Amino acid sequence: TEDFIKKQIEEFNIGKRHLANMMGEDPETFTQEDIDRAIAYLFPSGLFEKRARPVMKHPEQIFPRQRAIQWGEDGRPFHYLFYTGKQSYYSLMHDVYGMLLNLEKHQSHLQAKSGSRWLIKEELEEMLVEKLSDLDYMQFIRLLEKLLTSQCGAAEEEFVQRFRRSVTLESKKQLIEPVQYDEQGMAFSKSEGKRKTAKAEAIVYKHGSGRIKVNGIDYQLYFPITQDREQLMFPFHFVDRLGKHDVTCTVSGGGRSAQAGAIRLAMAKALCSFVTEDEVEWMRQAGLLTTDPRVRERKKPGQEGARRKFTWKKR
Amino acid sequence: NEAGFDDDGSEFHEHIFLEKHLESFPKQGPIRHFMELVTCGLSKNPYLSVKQKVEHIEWFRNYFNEKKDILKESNIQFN
Amino acid sequence: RRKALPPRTEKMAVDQDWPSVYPVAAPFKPSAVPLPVRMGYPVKKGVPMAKEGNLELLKIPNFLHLTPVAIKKHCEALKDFCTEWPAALDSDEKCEKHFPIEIDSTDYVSSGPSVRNPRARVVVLRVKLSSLNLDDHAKKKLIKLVGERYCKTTDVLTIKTDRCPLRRQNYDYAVYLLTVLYHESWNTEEWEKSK
Amino acid sequence: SFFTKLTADELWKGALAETGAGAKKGRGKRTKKKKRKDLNRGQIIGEGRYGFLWPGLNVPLMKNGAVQTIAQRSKEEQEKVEADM
Amino acid sequence: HYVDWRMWRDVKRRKMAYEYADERLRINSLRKNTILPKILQDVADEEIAALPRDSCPVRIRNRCVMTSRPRGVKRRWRLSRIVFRHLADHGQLSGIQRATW
Amino acid sequence: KNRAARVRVSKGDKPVTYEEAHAPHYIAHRKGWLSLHTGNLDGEDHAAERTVEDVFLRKFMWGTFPGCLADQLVLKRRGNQLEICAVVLRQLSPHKYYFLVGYSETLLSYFYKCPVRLHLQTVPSKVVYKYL
Amino acid sequence: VFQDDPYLMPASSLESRSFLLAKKSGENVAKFIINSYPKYFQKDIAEPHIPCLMPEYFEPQIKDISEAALKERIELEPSTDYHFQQTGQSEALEEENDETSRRKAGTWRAKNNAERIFSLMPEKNEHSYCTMIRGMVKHRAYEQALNLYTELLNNRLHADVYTFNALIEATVCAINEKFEEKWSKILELLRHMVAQKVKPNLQTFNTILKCLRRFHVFARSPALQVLREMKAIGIEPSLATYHHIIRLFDQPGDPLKRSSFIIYDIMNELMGKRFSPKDPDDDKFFQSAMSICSSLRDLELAYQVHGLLKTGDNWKFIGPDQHRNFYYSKFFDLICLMEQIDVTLKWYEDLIPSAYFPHSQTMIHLLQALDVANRLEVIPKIWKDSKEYGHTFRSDLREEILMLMARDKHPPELQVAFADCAADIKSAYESQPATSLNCIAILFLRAGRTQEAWKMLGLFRKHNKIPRSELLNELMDSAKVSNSPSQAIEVVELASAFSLPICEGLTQRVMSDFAIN
Amino acid sequence: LGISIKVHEPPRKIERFTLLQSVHIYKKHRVQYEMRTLYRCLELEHLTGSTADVYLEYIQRNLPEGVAMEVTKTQLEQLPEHIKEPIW
Amino acid sequence: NHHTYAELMQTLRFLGLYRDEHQDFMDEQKRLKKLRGKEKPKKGEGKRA
RNA sequence: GGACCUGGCGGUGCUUCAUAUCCCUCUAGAGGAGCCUGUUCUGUAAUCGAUAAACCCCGAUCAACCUCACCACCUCUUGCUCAGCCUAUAUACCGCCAUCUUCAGCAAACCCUGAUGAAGGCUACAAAGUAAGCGCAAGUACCCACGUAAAGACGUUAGGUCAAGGUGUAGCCCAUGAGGUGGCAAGAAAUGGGCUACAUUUUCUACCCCAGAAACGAUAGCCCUUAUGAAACUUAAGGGUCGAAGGUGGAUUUAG
Ligand SMILES: [Mg+2]
Ligand SMILES: [Mg+2]
Ligand SMILES: [Mg+2]
Ligand SMILES: [Mg+2]
Ligand SMILES: [Mg+2]
Ligand SMILES: [Mg+2]
Ligand SMILES: [Mg+2]
Repeated sequence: TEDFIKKQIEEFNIGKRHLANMMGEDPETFTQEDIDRAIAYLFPSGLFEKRARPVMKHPEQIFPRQRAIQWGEDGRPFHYLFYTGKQSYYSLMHDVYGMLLNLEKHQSHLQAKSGSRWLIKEELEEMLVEKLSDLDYMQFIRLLEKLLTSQCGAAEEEFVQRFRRSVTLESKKQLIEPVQYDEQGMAFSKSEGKRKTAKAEAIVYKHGSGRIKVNGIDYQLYFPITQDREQLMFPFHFVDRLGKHDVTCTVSGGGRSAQAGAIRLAMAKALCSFVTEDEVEWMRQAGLLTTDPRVRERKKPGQEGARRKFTWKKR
Repeated sequence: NEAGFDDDGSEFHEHIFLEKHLESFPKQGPIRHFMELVTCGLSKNPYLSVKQKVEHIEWFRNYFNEKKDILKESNIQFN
Repeated sequence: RRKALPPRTEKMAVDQDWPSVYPVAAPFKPSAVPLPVRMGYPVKKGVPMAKEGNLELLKIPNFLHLTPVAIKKHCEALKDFCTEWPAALDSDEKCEKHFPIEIDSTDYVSSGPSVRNPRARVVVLRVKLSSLNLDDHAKKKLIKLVGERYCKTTDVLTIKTDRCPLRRQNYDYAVYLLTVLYHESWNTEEWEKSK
Repeated sequence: SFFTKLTADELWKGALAETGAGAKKGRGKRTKKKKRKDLNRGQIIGEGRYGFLWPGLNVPLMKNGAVQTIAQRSKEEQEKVEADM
Repeated sequence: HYVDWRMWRDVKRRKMAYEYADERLRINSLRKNTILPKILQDVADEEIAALPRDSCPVRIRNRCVMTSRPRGVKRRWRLSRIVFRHLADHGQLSGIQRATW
Repeated sequence: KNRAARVRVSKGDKPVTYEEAHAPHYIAHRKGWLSLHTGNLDGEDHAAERTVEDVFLRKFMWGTFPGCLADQLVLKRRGNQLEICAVVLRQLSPHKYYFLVGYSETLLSYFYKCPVRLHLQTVPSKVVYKYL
Repeated sequence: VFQDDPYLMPASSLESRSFLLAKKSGENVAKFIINSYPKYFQKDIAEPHIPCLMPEYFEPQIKDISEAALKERIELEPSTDYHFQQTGQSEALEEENDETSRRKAGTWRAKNNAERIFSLMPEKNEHSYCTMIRGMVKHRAYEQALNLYTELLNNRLHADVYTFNALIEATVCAINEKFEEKWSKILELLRHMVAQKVKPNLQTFNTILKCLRRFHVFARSPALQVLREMKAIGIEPSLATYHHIIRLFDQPGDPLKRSSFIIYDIMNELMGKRFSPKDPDDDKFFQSAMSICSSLRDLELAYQVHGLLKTGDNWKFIGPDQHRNFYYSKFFDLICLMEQIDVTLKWYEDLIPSAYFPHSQTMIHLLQALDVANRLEVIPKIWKDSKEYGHTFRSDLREEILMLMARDKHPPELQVAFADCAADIKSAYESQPATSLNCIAILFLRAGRTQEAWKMLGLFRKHNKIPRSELLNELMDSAKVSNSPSQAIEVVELASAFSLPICEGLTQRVMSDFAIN
Repeated sequence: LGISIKVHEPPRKIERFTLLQSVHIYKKHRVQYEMRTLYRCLELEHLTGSTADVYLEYIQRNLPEGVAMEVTKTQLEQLPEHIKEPIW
Repeated sequence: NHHTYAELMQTLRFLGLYRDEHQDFMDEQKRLKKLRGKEKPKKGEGKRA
């Protein structure tokens, strides 16, 4: 089955040559990302699952790894702990307890001679390819924690850094809108917003009296209901700029509370440009600078609607 | 999509102006109003050929002069 | 009884041009391709299926026939039927000053040898009204006469015609309707004083 | 009403009933049994029920370097192949 | 070989309705008029009730072309909900997929 | 218990192809449509005719060629194209196959009044994807 | 016209033959099942009506009419029904669609009915006499052609080229050493056309040309003169008269191919341009031109027929299968044994691979040309192509290819020669054999493979023939220098046991291998 | 070829209808079938009749088997005849 | 016109060009049904025998 | 008859949970009145099958005439399609599915233990279980990762559908096959589900909710007109007459 791997790698190579030929490029420059672009355009599959695609890659991702033979012709195992079956995991455990034992030896003989994250079990059986369970993995992790606590040298720092990974960003800080200048446009910014099938684009104007215009016409004439008026006063009550903004706005789709919440979100995203950053940090953890995901869900058949069952009699 | 299916080369005015098929009919009254209605009905029908429209026209003429008993009982003269 | 023939995959060399190989839109016989691409939802300890027996490659069309250099070859052989959009007629205001009347057409396609389409016979006529010699009572009469067929905002009279199944026939009909409307716009009738 | 004529294994799954409810509780005497035999072993392509001769299906094409003609056998040759079946 | 008579009689009604189209068209043109007074409409009624049966498209029953079922039919593809589901679950009719929403 | 035209694995003893091993809740996900035509898009006329043509075509092409289809047909469809590409067993003579390809060309092209070119992709056996 | 897929491709021209006849016989029984039920393909769903979609009709719809019934029973046993309804319904036969139509239908009885209509119905006997002389060429009648030309001259009309051309052709058929009779016939026809005031035809030119060129071995001169007489009309000569010209130039032009070049130049004026087709044989002239240029090594006419083959006008390819086979074989043998290795590789890509596989002498020319350029690596694929093509010449092709691998020694880079020897060995013993067995033994001896040499010896030693004496001494050396005298003992005992003359020297080699080794 | 088009996508339509799952009686369980219809237009500007036949041919000789086509030309004309200064 | 389809397949089976497995199976079961001893009555035999 | 194994069961023990859930809790409804649509039954010459969870605006996204498988009467026997059947068997089946299932198991091949018995194979500081495949999970569409949809293995009820369609078993086939008019669908009596209401947060005129006035709801039945149909006896819409009883429903529950 290794000979099949050789044939597949040379077929991938000569197909790379013929893709460079039909695409008119050099076989020395026609690379993997361009290979993906070309084959992705050349065979338009209409499927949603990306594993059901026309795939031509590095064939060692396409083929599973055929395992190394542990014995020669004389039949002796090459690895010392082969006869436990789990040779690689137990070998690694033996080496790690050796590193911990010589580290304890170094601490006793030091008194005598004086962001990142762990792997998962799936990532470990990706690395050391050999199947495990969960309690042995957890025991290995707890051994690593007892490694990481002692006065461990930089070689042992690299050695534990083999099984460390890199976490994502916990970077969710809000986004400032830039102050824009459109034909003597001072104290101006914009944003957008959306809640409950409703799009709204509000403008902030820091030079005006305390009222709101919407599509030119006044927000008292736009809102006869006091709940919506509290909804619009909410951010401006939070930044104490009740009289500093005569503002024009736009909204489209939906009813009273929908357009009110959408305009509130647009004003909240817009007002970051003329405040301190701690203002919108506090506003964000007051709950302002986010989309409310509550869109009403579809009805499911066989029911009254979307949650309620029919009056199923028991008898 | 008009290839071969061509309504036999008729002009637009052979569809619109159908006054050329309405000879033996009166001028001002109820039945000429009925004939204007069926003429303007066949005017706005593009699912029929002009030959078929004149075929329905002659059927109306043949029928309306066929039963002249009640049409002369109708206290108004049909031509 | 039984025979054994290898494909042309080993036979065709490296530098054979693809218009000679894949001219036209293929149902993809995998004898001719030298490209080893697999498609399929693969099994867990296995492979996606290769191109042999690949019905998923048969239902999905390849774009191998449209070789971009062969696209270029067919374009440069198609240089001959061309004309030129004349350079006075590029900015669209000047195109309206030279041609302010637009006639639309309709054509579609269908799966199957039957060709007819019922919605392919309307030719909507679109005239911008500010190019005409319409006087004041005349323009007022044309507005009163058409009614709602004329867009008041950007001054575009739009007249639809589907009373007959031919495009040229309805086009001559809309031209006749404009012709008798611009007959009628001048003429002040007897009751127009009784306004 | 005509287009429900189906494949062969579907006919045998319909009439055989060897995935039905009678197998599991031993719901019959086992002496009542109907086996399954093959219907598609012995009809070659271009086996017409009339005596039809083919240079592409029945008989091989180049008769020592010449084509044969489209023909059809007689009646008693059809009787011979019926008695053979 | 056809076996059945409900399906065959619906095809009978379809073809004899296709014949008797323009005559009933002219009679109902005589019917629905506030002009053209009453007795002409009444002899038109005599005529159209005197027409033979299986001659009006009232009788038309849009049954299936694969199993002849009167009910549970799509008029988009002129067959039953069973056989359309049969060939849809096999995967031949294009565009129709099972809805995952 | 929903049972479609899917495979219900009894033992590891049933050779099954790629097509039969996917249930119709995978069609937009992991499969492909056997025929493809614009008759199901809107707007478009002539739909039920396209369906009866496909059903009669597939049942005819199977019941004519005895066991000479490893899988079902592929009826791609483009106007005046009824393009056949099927997968046949490497059992019989190619002389007889060309006889039958011309036979289906003539009969279909004169019955449904349309240019048809056949294509075949021969397979040595039943194509297998799973022992399911 | 065939598929591209690997299982159904042809590998011989017989395979393509049976493929195409399978296609057309399916088409014929398809049109037979269509006309046996004409009421089944009439429901039309396609709009723009491709006209080949309705069946054809052999029925008469008119009976009480006479001329319409005769035309609708003949031109639409059916000829017998038209003739019987014409004889009993007072329906006069015409001078068109009846004489040659019932002559192709049915040919002494057609002449009998035509003569009864000529003595029974007052038609203008000029065109009827022309069609009667043309039918008399195929009903084997000459004095009727003389009476037809006389009745055409006296029938108050000018004669056609059909009657006089049929007379010239069927009279110069059995021309017993006639060398001036054709010139007298051409001159009398020239006076006849000057009395007829119209140009002479291409039909009479080709007919008199073929009938004069088959009369003597070197009588292509008057045939080429008839080709030039057609060429002096305003239209060009046909390629059929030029084909007869090149054919009579190729038989009697044995010591000099200049007259073959002259008739080839007649064809090059006749078909050496865009094909304006009027010839009955527009392929024989170009095929014979390529055969002359390939049998005389003239690289101008081969290029002429090759450029005229399929690029400019592809009428010059093939009427038969034999036309394509002969043209490809001649040009490929000339390009292989005359040109270098690049053109021979082009021949292997573009005539043997463009048509089907090679012939037996074509494979021998390919093997000799490859032995000139030292290419014995793809001998086995062409050998399988020849054995799939030929049922008798596989044994004569495999050994004649493998002699150069059987006589060249073991190089380190010559393993493909031994593999060709092994594949030809299996294919030549396995298909359906003294020289083949001995050649396989000598080839595997020249291979350099120990098990293969021993297996060829153990196979050939029971083929009722021992090896040759050079092979015997090489085997004795490979035994005695193996410290094992068994094969030397076998060679000596078998060349004494197969009644071969290598007895004393071979037994001395065996005793030297046993005792002196 | 110098045709100067843009690319633009109209919003989708999803036809969703519903059938009975069982055959005799289980009403509360149904089987929905989707029907997704996508939309992809082009605006072809400033070409003559012959050139429109060129590019329309180069589409409709390469038209796939799953997509549709709707052709709507906006043709030109200067003036009707009896419209200059007419009395009928 | 479905009757054309039915009679078309009927002749193609009768000419042996189509292999109609459903009718082969139906004549097999009819063959067994006449082979047992319970076949169709004749025109004129029935309840009145 | 003595002993034992597996499963079921216990108004069987201990412990821990149930997130629309078992209760105490929270909201809105049914059962009380009118009508519509299904079930049993009566009359008639008058359909077929489901009828406990898992059946009831069922099969039906359509029984005034075809839809008529129900019958009376008048007829036909290549009868009509090389026959056909809607004749009895879902207790011969294919095919489609309902509940368990809003799960986590099912499981080919070995090995071991029970003195080599049916059977069992669980202790991570690990005393014999390993393991290919299905499923869950992983994955796909909708607004993403949430959630919804979709899938949901093997078995359970001889579960339902031989009147989606074919089919074995038995029966008719000068009929149980087939062509025509008529009526079968109206209520003795209960009965599941749905709509309307039973008021003052209510009703009406305009306004889409800065007003004013009045301190409710309509079936059926009656007369007329309109829509389609060859035909209004019920189907759909509009005008008018009176408009019944309901004055917020109890054991019992339904859904979130
Ligand atoms: Mg609700
Ligand atoms: Mg389910
Ligand atoms: Mg019955
Ligand atoms: Mg049952
Ligand atoms: Mg899952
Ligand atoms: Mg599910
Ligand atoms: Mg039941």
